[PDB]
Amino acid sequence: MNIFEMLRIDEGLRLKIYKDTEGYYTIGIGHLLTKSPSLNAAKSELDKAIGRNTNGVITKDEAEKLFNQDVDAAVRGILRNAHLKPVYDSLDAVRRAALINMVFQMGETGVDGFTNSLRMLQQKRWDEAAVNLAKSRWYNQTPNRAKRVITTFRTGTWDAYKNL
Repeated sequence: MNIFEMLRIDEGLRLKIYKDTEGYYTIGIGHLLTKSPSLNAAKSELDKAIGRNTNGVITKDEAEKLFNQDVDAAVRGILRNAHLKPVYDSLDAVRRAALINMVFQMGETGVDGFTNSLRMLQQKRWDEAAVNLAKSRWYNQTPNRAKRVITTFRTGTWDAYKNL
């Protein structure tokens, strides 16, 4: 299991514009297009991203290309963020995958707000961190996914995804 297979399980794959859990226009493997309510704005962002007239539809290869970009960008964002970098650097390879999963879903800004949990992870207080992470809007809104990520931080194994 790796970050790519993990996110592929969490986000799914859709080749036509769809609305995400928050109701925003998305395509491919969780590639947020826009928070704007306009499908037109979304198709526009889509075409700009792929470099062609897509007409709201992309191929598998195109979805995977976006996906490769998004993962790279998530990693690079964590590395540049003064709050996140130190946590990431302190973690083992599996747990790093868990942080990248949060960043990909909720952005740097979204995660950078889990201050207390981040401190706990840094300290390697796994159980405590698992409990603190669960006291979040994130967990209340996307409980199944949040549980998988949380288990991942708690155990340092891919058990929650071996299921799936």
